[PDB]
Amino acid sequence: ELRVLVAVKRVIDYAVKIRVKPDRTGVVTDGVKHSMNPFCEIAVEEAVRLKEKKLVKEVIAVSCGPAQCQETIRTALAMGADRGIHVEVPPAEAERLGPLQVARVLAKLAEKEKVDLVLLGKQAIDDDCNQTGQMTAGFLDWPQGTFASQVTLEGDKLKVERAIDGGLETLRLKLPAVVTADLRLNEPRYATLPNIMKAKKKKIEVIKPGDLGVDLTSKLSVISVEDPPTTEDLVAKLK
Amino acid sequence: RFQSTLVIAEHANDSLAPITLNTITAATRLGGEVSCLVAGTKCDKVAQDLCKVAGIAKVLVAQHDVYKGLLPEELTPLILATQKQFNYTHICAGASAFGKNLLPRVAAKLEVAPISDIIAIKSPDTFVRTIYAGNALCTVKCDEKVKVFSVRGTSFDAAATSGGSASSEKASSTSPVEISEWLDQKLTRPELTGAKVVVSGGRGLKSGENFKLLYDLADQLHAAVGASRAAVDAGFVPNDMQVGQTGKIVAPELYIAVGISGAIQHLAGMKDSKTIVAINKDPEAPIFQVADYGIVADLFKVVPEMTEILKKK
Amino acid sequence: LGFSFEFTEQQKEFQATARKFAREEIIPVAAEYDKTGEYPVPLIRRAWELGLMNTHIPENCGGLGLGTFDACLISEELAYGCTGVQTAIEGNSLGQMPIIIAGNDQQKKKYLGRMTEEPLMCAYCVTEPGAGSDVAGIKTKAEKKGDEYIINGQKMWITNGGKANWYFLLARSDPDPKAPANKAFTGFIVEADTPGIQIGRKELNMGQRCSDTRGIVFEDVKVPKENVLIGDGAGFKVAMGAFDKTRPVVAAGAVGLAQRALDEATKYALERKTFGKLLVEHQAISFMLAEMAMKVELARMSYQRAAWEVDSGRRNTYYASIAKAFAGDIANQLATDAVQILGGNGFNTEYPVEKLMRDAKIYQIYEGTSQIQRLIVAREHIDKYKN
Amino acid sequence: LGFSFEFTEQQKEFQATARKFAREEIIPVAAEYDKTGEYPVPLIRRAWELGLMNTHIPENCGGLGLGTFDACLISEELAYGCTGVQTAIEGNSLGQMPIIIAGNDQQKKKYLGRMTEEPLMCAYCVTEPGAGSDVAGIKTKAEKKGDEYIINGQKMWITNGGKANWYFLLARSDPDPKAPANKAFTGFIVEADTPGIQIGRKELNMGQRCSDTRGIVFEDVKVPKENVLIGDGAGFKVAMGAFDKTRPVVAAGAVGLAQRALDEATKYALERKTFGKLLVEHQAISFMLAEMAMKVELARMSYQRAAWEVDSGRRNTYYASIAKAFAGDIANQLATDAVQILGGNGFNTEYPVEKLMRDAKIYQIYEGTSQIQRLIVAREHIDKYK
Ligand SMILES: Cc1cc2nc3c(=O)[nH]c(=O)nc-3n(C[C@H](O)[C@H](O)[C@H](O)COP(=O)(O)OP(=O)(O)OC[C@H]3O[C@@H](n4cnc5c(N)ncnc54)[C@H](O)[C@@H]3O)c2cc1C
Ligand SMILES: Cc1cc2nc3c(=O)[nH]c(=O)nc-3n(C[C@H](O)[C@H](O)[C@H](O)COP(=O)(O)OP(=O)(O)OC[C@H]3O[C@@H](n4cnc5c(N)ncnc54)[C@H](O)[C@@H]3O)c2cc1C
Ligand SMILES: Cc1cc2nc3c(=O)[nH]c(=O)nc-3n(C[C@H](O)[C@H](O)[C@H](O)COP(=O)(O)OP(=O)(O)OC[C@H]3O[C@@H](n4cnc5c(N)ncnc54)[C@H](O)[C@@H]3O)c2cc1C
Ligand SMILES: Nc1ncnc2c1ncn2[C@@H]1O[C@H](COP(=O)(O)O)[C@@H](O)[C@H]1O
Repeated sequence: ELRVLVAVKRVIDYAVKIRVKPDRTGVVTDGVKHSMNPFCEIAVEEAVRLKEKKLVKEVIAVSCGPAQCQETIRTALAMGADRGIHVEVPPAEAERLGPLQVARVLAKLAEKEKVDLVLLGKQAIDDDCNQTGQMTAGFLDWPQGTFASQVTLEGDKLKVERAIDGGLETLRLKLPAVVTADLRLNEPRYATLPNIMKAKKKKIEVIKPGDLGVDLTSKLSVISVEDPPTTEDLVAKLK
Repeated sequence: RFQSTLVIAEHANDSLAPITLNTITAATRLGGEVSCLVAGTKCDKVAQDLCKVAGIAKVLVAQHDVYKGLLPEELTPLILATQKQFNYTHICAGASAFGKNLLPRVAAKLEVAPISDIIAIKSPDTFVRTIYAGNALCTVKCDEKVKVFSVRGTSFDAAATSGGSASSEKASSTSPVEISEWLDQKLTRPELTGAKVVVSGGRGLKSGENFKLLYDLADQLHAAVGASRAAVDAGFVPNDMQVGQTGKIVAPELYIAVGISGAIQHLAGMKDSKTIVAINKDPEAPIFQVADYGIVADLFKVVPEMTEILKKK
Repeated sequence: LGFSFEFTEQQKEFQATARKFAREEIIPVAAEYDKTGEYPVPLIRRAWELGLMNTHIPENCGGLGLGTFDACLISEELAYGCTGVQTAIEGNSLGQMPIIIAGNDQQKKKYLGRMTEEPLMCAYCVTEPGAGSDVAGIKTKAEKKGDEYIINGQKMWITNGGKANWYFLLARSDPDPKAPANKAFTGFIVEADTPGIQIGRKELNMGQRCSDTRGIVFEDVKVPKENVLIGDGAGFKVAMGAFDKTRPVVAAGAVGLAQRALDEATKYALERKTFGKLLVEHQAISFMLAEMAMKVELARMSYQRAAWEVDSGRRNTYYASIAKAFAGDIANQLATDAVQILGGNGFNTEYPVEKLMRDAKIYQIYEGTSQIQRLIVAREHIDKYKN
Repeated sequence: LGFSFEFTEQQKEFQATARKFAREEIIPVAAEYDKTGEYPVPLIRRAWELGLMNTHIPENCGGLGLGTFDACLISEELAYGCTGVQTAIEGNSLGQMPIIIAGNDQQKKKYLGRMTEEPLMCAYCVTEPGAGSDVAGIKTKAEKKGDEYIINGQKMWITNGGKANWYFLLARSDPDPKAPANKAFTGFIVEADTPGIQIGRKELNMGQRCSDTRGIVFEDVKVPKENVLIGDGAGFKVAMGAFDKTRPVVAAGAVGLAQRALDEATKYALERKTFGKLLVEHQAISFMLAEMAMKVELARMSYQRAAWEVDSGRRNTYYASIAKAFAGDIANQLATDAVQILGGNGFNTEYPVEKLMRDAKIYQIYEGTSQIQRLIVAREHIDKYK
């Protein structure tokens, strides 16, 4: 009976229509509606479906950024997650935050909270990275089940179907494990009105990356964020 | 810095993955012995091809049973174990599912921030990628001891499959890790809406028996087959395929409009396709505005000519 | 203390669910149901599963016990997908409200409880073929006869009229015509499967076509005395008290539709070119969109104000009848302009705006017409100035 | 949180003072001042004393440091009494705003400070005989010329033009006609008794006749480099920036006069009789009254909203232009309507409504005409869909 840790990212709602900063340092990201990255929804969903099958004692939801990330943890709480963790980073350092720093945070956390399983979405739609899951799995030295379309416990092993370029490859993983949800995996549930209310009760410890023993300083840097711009030529200009 | 680069090959059923040629092209931009690691269970078949390839100084070969299904828990220390013995500046791959899976773990093992899906390269520390479903273009001055990154395939050109000749040394070894194991596989003309590659014919095809040319091609692009409302209405096809305002709203990767004038009502069902193709003999045909690419040409000459530039490639 | 136009995080998550269900599940079939005029059961059951219906029902009846404000933000979302389906599930708050504001402890756990257990509908029956606006010209008679009453008459235009488990029913208690309206009427809870009750065929209207509306004939219908709301003559107060909590929700419905009209007209205006330019580059069209945006934003706040006043314990007759009159009005103005901007396409039945024009007209008629709203506002207004 | 539509207890206090001033001191003399048109110096001073003027100045500089939502409160109450009076007062916030949002501490302590210590006036100089709505069309020239600039040109329609201690001035500091708005304009503070400054005759308008509105020319007026607002060429950004915190208040001005129109009209309908009945008892007049009520309530909320938006940190541009647009239009509808209810009397100077109508037209013109407001809203609105 496992303990699951789901990573949820507060992103700029996909249905927003985004706009680039004039000074081209980044995009415009204040007062702009945010939500839970839709892969995270699918991850929260699987944590809860596992719980439902009685293969999981608990589910913690976790989020890294400003205090607004609490709205995101409250959604996951509403969906079935048992309790939250917010890892406060001021909007300042949040801007220069990325999967590396997060993976470290989660690695430290999964270890700290004696968990068997870490659930992330495949990728985040803001930075389009697809790294955190993988990267967390490296820092814990656990196996990773990336882009999952299907999941099963076979005891102290996970059977993981995953979406690869030609179709679906299947894997088996020793079971402290790390799995990143793919589109195909499930249909996320609605935050049910009753449960939105019930989730306002459930707890959320709020902490710092500094505590867990993680740095944050980053040798990446964004230079700019601009805007997007015979049949023998054509198959050449698709290739 | 004395700057070597290393491309991680991708491959199967004794065949190099195309996206690997695209990555080799990007590698040469950095200037410095492109060495390329081919790991797996039956390597050299494929290692022999890389040797014929243009721009590849070394072909490092790592043959081991344990690499069945190229698991990133095995290949990660494989890759660190080369990097210790050679000290590369750069380590990259084609941004496929294989490449996407492997590299961020490598980064985490090296403790460097990796960069995903690059589309250009200002220089060896500066790369360009896309964010927000590609609605912006971000540019990154990575400053890491090691540069780890994947490469959008159709952002670069496949370098010549033959051309240069390249030495091939045995790669350094790793100990089987065995926390993961590969088990199984299953590979694959899609349903229309879910798909990533749509072909559609307008009234310009002239009959439903004429749509054979659009299937011909939508098996080469393992693709979906839709149409306009004017191709449906004329008897050519049934209703569940009509793309447009009264039909299935779609927006996959690739949309081909064949003999489609491009009325606002049909553009409403697909102006959100990532990439849009336009073969239509009239040059002042509304469809051209919205198509990234297109030709002012007879479709019965241009289309069966395309199905013959993808039987081989 | 302090003005605030920002939601609770709880309301945000409500709005987000309401909105996920609206865009995802209602819209993609809303034309289909408008075309067939079929009652939208799967959606009503889904909305009920999501907790979006019967939202006023108090906690001690297994309800959520939520505000008028919450209903309004929810129902603006449902309306944006379709006012036919929003009206359907709005019919429940309408039928329920009297019982919530005027029913005893057994009445409440009986008729409200069941709504908590399955998804059943209820309706509010007041309007008759001879009176709608002049509620005090209701002539459906109700006679005491032992332990119960004998209801005789005919009710018209009842939402959920053929789909309801039970009805709030207002009927003429006192034969004396000198009787003051305020004391002349009794209001009941009347199960729908009572003998005597004859539900009519579906009414075919120009708009909100998938909503169920029909006449009902009551003949010799036995209503148990312990389903009378407060007493004899009491009905009129009861029926009138209800509106405070429901008029805001109807207004919030209208803006839903207006917002839909605005988005549909704004998307098209960014695609269609005329004379070598997008329609938005035609100052007249921008001017149009500006004004639509103005009317929506104020309509929105107005219903937000009325919902807040009643939620604050105050009564809201003034503000609520402001919100309905304005919302009703601008929903219509916005429907036609959306049609106009779309042009020829807008007048066609496969584009989504034409339905809005047809759906919209209702908002200047039910739940109190544009005229009687202005009498209500004028009366509250005038009273502020007299001794 | 939640929504709230209740003033804070301290706000009610402001409102109470402002109402009592407006009704006890402004109303009794507002008609004489409308007839004569002399600048209402007593009531200004008086507003100044009660703290209903320069509300935006931070406590830093001995101001009361209130937000836009407070300034709107008070301005509606003043305007209910008289928009001529209330305009002259808001004139000072117009002038202040560019310095408030964009001055350094010297510039603020110096030019806002003095307003704290006595009831000095000040004015906003942007409009010109050739450009008003089109601010990037202003031709008044500033040439850099040492540790100072030289101002040349003509401004026009300046509230407090001839009653001010200093001016926000905006001028064309880049002579290359190809240069953008963003780089072409410099914004200055300019002491009024500077040589060169020639103040014109009082202008004679339809309404708000007690307000001082006049023209003014600049002939080699010297202005120190110490008085430039953010730097050379930041004039536009600056001038623009003021509008977020002023327009909401102009709209509350409009709502005040609307409220007054409706009050007069309602009192009269309750006491006038025709065909045997109080005007109230004609369905037409009732419907009029109700429609006017609607408009006001809505107009008020619109401004209350814009103000709160800006007080809450964020740009209120879309919201403030909606409030201006609508409050301004419905003010004009209410006033002509209020005249209508009073009938013959209504058209008469010995009654209070005829004045309202003449006052209210201005609210569709200054601070951005009804049309310009609508361009702004269309712009804000439309950008949200790409
Ligand atoms: C309410 C309404 C809703 C509608 N909804 C839809 C919708 O859902 N989807 C939709 O598709 N339509 C819809 N329509 C119809 C739409 O307006 C047009 O009829 C449609 O887009 C045009 O269809 P088409 O391009 O296939 O045919 P045409 O517009 O006739 O296009 C034929 C094109 O083929 C080219 N051509 C002919 N021969 C050749 C050749 N051999 N080689 C190359 N090119 C050739 C011609 O140059 C021409 O441009 C709707 C209309 C209405 C009124
Ligand atoms: C009593 C009064 C006091 C004033 N006080 C001050 C003050 O103290 N400080 C100050 O700086 N200014 C002041 N002004 C100037 C005032 O703000 C301007 O009159 C206003 O900005 C409109 O400019 P304009 O008069 O030059 O009209 P114009 O800009 O010439 O406008 C003319 C007409 O064309 C319309 N129009 C203009 N451009 C467009 C276009 N873009 N598209 C569609 N329609 C357009 C306008 O809406 C209007 O109907 C004051 C004006 C008045 C009347
Ligand atoms: C410049 C001027 C010149 C004039 N010259 C002449 C003249 O030479 N000879 C002459 O006889 N008169 C003259 N008059 C008087 C003028 O005709 C009246 O003012 C006019 O008839 C309106 O009547 P009232 O002023 O008494 O308004 P009231 O009767 O008091 O009505 C006031 C308002 O209530 C409305 N109202 C009244 N009854 C009803 C109703 N039953 N239903 C709905 N609404 C109602 C009115 O329309 C008006 O809006 C003049 C007036 C003016 C202003
Ligand atoms: N700031 C963050 N907080 C929590 N989880 C995150 C964060 N960023 C990324 N993740 C997780 O990593 C997944 C993909 O992120 P990325 O690698 O940024 O595409 C998301 O779906 C999350 O589950």
